[PDB]
Amino acid sequence: LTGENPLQVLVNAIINSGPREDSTRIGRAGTVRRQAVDVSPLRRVNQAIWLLCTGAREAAFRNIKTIAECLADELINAAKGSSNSYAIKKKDELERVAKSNR
Amino acid sequence: QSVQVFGRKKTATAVAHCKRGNGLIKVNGRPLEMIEPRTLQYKLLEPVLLLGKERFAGVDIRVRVKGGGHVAQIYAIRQSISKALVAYYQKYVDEASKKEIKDILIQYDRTLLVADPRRCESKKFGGPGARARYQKSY
Amino acid sequence: PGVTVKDVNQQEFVRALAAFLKKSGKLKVPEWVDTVKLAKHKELAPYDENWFYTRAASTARHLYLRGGAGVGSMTKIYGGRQRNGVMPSHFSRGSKSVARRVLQALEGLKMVEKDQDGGRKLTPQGQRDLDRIAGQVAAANKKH
Amino acid sequence: GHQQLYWSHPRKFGQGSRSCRVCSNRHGLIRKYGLNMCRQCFRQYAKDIGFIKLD
Amino acid sequence: GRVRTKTVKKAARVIIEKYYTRLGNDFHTNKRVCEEIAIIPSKKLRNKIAGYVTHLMKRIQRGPVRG
Amino acid sequence: LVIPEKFQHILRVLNTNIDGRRKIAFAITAIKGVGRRYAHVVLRKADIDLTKRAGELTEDEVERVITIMQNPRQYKIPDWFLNRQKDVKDGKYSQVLANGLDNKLREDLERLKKIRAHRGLRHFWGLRVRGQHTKTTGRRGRT
Amino acid sequence: IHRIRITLTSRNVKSLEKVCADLIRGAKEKNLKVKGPVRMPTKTLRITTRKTPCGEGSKTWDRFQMRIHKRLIDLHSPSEIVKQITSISIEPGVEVEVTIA
Amino acid sequence: DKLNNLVLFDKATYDKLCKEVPNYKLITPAVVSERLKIRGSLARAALQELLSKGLIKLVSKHRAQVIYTRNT
RNA sequence: ACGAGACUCUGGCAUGCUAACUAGUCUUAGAGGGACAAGUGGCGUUCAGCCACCCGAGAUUGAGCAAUAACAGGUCUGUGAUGCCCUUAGAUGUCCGGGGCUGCACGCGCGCUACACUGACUGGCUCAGCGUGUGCCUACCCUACGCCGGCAGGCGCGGGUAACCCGUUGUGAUGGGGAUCGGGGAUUGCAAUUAUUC
Repeated sequence: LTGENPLQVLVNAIINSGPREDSTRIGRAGTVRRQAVDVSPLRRVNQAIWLLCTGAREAAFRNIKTIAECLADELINAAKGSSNSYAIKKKDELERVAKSNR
Repeated sequence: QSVQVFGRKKTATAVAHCKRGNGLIKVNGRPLEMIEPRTLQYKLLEPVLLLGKERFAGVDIRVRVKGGGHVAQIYAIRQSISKALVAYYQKYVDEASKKEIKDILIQYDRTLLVADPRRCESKKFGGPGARARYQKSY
Repeated sequence: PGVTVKDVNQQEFVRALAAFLKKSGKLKVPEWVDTVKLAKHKELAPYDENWFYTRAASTARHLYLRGGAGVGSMTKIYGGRQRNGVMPSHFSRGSKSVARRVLQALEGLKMVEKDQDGGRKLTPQGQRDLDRIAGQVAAANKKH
Repeated sequence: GHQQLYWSHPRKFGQGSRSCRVCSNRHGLIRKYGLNMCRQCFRQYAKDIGFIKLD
Repeated sequence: GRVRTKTVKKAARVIIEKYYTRLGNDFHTNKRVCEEIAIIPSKKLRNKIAGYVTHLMKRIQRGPVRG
Repeated sequence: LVIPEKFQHILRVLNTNIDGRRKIAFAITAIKGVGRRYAHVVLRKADIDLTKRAGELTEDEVERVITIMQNPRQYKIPDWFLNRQKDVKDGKYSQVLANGLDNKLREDLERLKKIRAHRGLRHFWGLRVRGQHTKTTGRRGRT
Repeated sequence: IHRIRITLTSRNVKSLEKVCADLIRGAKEKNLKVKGPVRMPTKTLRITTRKTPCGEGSKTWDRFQMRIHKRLIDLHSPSEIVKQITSISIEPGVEVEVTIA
Repeated sequence: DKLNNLVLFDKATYDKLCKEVPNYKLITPAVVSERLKIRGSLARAALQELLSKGLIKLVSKHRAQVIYTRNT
């Protein structure tokens, strides 16, 4: 039913929506801030993907758009290289919060 | 004078009597893509389109397929076709062509020749399961 | 040159055989076809309107695998669980009065009958009849 | 007189009809395969019967 | 861990000093000769001893070892 | 697949007063004797299919099932599809209606209360008549 | 019929297999065709019993196993040959049931 | 909290909503059900009627997502 | 020198082997083979060894057994295993017999239980159990068709000392998972309610 290439959105939402850092625990006590580290992009991208799975659930779980009809969104989550996401911009807000210690 | 290897996977099996004849392919004893579970229809179509008709133009195969479980009887069918084809090519024509075709088929994927070794382990001591334990009271 | 009747996917196979049997036109269902729960794991009553033909054909498939299959082991694809309130489960089956009523409706059809030793047996002439009918309807107007 | 009382109603689950064939113990009976012992007596003689710890 | 206990170590050492002539490097040959010349009462222990003797020959082929 | 019926915002079956929010034909809980396998058996005996459009379904089917429920004994249909069977004061299955009245008759406690029995006061306090254990489990029934 | 069956049952594989091999050798010395041994699935007599005689301690159980192996061999021979090959000073434990059917 | 949508079949209103679906980029029953906020079964009946007109062809059946297409 | 390892049992593997008229070498069970940190890289007085990767069915693979001194831990209510201080005839023998504890303002401890196109029926394609099963006792064993309301089944009816028989055992309270509780023939257990039964 497409005829054209989904490549554009396919790539350009998620696979560079992705964040560029996360946060880790500090010292021996204290749960009021988290020190900014990164990962080789695979683990960070897959944690973002897991939170995006949670987001697709919450967009289906108690919502309108159901499971097995978001193939556009899955192809978006899959392919390669630009930025349009939602759970990933939550991840980027946390990015900035943790990076406020760099 | 008995060159037969059938195909078994997990708990399911399929005896593949392969012999020379008119050379036509009969699979599952039922239409090609009509199978009731409908879960894994597209996975069966890899060899019939990857290999061609000339490769299997002399094979008469009759299969006794039994087993409950899609992962069991399915993927057993592919192990069976690969192994029977490999044995037939090794025996009837040569070994270099066999190396080429078998390399192609088992280079498509690995799980053909290897079955999962995971099996349910024994229920263990003083607990509902093999590792869980009855709640300890203080 | 010689055809077995389990040649096509059994969905459409039983559909065609039951179509022939129901187009025979001399058989009408009694008033106790569906009101039976049969097995608890079901939620509703039979709907096919040809469940007699397919039940007799499936019993026949079991017969082919096992001689005297009155007790031939049943196969239930859907589940290994049956939670039934306040007690554990059982193993699927149907009713016996339904079996005898269907056998009373089966006399004169030369399809399936009991045996002197306990169980059922096959009717070879009706067997070859359905074989020939299936072969000459499959090789005539479905693949030509 | 004696027959006026005995065998009035059948005891089809008489617990007292069984005892440990070695020490006559009422509890912990092992009737499986016909041992008919208290489990302690079975443990005492299990190796001699032929039962062994393999697993 | 794969630490080889004193039994396999001592057996491999005595095996290599007594019949160094027959023993080689390829595990199949070490296993065969080890079965032939050593009365090892297990098969797993036999494979362990053969593996350690293979390692010890990899050691000796590139210098002397004090054992 | 086009029907000349009009969308009705007022529809009444059995003189109840309930909100119309979800779909129909299996939210018939307000209707006490129609539904599930008995209604399915009747409908399949009526030779009607599911070719038309859903959502806009009228009450002719439920009326026909009720009417066939009015006189079920003539056709020798298995009479195990009715609520209260083999009850005192009538050996035949008499019909009743109206809301706020089935619930009372689901527990005919008058005679057992009269005979000075423990089962009457077992039923009355809302507690366990067969004896469901309630001291660590089974605290529901009042929440 | 000349069909005779031998059922050799014992709790160990070694004595049972030695007896089976000796019997097959004796039958094969005679120019007689004999069906190969058939091995039953060796039904296992599990018994689990609480370790502690009292009811004190951690709940510990002895899992006792009794493994019974059974083999059948078919042949065609008169009774004298069977009862001459049976009395061969059998090693203990290998119970023999010889049937004609 | 279901919405109120005009489902009445009239002389005038009926033949204004049966010619709005093909005026969108991504036209599928799931997309119309998430966007235009009407039951997807109505879109299923619509494309079934389009099939009845003889301009498309059926391939497969499913209680959620049906397959009717064209190859001309 | 014990203990640990090794060792026994246990699953995992053959275009191999010893053979079965219940499967057609798939099931059963073998005198046996197979893994060993073995091959190659990288860390290691370049030792013992650790990580990784092809290859391989399998690359820290279930359990069992398990060192003296121990503890006033439990058991004399398992034991003509056990030394005698010592009550009562209401012997802590018997006899389908007889209150409880199946109370609910809870004093505590094991227990019975999954949130939606995944949960559940259209019954529209061949499923697994690991195992149990009838006389020294002993009278109690596991089970297949008919009276038919809708099947276990109130009575006959055969098989099984068992690989032979059982048995190839539309956007969220709606339709969706049950808060007490009532009818149909009840499996035949004196009593079940002062625990057996769709």
